[PDB]
Amino acid sequence: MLVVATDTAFVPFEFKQGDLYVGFDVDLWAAIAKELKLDYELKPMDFSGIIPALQTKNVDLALAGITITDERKKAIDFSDGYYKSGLLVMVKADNDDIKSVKDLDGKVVAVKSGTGSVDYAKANIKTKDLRQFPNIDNAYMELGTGRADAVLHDTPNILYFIKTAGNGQFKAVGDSLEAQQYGIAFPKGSDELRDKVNGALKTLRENGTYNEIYKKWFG
Ligand SMILES: NC(=O)CC[C@H](N)C(=O)O
Repeated sequence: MLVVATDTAFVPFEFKQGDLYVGFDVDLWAAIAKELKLDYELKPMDFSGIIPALQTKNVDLALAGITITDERKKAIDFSDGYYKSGLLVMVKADNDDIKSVKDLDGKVVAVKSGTGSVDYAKANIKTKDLRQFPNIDNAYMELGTGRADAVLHDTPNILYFIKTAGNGQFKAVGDSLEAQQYGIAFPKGSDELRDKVNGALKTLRENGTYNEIYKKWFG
């Protein structure tokens, strides 16, 4: 069958609930696979290994809220974008020093290894310390203990976490930065499959299944 990489934990796109993986990416990929009559296996893994896993054809494709960028297109191929996102700053709820990303100059920021938040921080934020972690809930804990002053990560992730597990200990500040889109990722040379997936995605957007899945996770 097809082996589909996904993220160890990127709420609300893929995350362990019970002993099953659930999420927008999980639901979207299942509807695509039905539409195309493809059998598959889901393989959660830490994000930093995903793009390499594709480069070496260890997996057939991936969904892990993966942002489409020109640099990654040198290494892998992408579907049409299926979700419009950004980055958001999150701080402890008692914080008054940090109102936007501008106030991160000179602060300790926690981020997730291998993701575009690291690339953004290095490019635009004169941090005192950029502390990187394999998974984003490690960064949330670094913030919660006061070992970092903020976390920078994908907007829908920061917002869903606050809403579901933050327990009033965190808040988002400022607006969504760096408008970006997520795509399904493939190794080079998967053009036939990639165009089939793009076709099935257009179908789901026209027949109401995309909107149903979007409303289930994002209301
Ligand atoms: N899976 C996540 O943690 C979000 C990944 C981030 N959008 C990236 O492509 O780098």
